[PDB]
Formats: sequence, structure tokens, C-alpha cells
Amino acid sequence: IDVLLGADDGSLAFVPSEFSISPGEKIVFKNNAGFPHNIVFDEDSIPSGVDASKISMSEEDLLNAKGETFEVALSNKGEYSFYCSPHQGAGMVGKVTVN
Ligand SMILES: [Cu+2]
Repeated sequence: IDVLLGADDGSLAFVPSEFSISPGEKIVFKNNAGFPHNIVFDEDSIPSGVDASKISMSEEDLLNAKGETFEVALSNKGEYSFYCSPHQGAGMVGKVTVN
């Protein structure tokens, strides 16, 4: 599934921000608008036993040009909360469910 970082009107959101996937399906996050942007998974808000480090950017790593992507695949089922560290306060957050 593709997820935009930044809406086409420059809003600071994931598009889509809530979605479901199958195990091992890829998520491609692509730098769209209002960068820099990143994707960090919340260690306290993903399935038990998952290593967030494995599926996130570092807090300090950024995508700062149009069309940069980060790709990840999830396999454990459950809900995964994620956010953009620099724009978390702006409401740039999301949640994916692996079902
Ligand atoms: Cu962002």
C-alpha cells in the first residue's frame, strides 16, 4: 500500500492515516509535501514482542526531498501506532492493523 507523507494541499497528515494490511504486505511511505518527514513506530503501541527499531526510522533520520520513500513490511498481527517525530504535535500520526 502507498502512504503519502503530507497531503496534496500541504496538510501535515499521512494519507491514508488509518489502514489495514495483510501480514508481509509492504507499506511504501513517500515524501509528498511539507517535509522533512519521518516514520517512527511507538514501542508501547505495537504488538507484544515486536522490535520497533526494525520497522522504524531513527528519530533523528529525515526524508527531506520530494519522492523519497521508506518501505516496511509487518508480519505480527495487531495494531501499530506510528507518528512523524517533527510533526507529531501537528497531528501527523497514524495506525495500521495487521489482520
Ligand atoms: Cu511528518
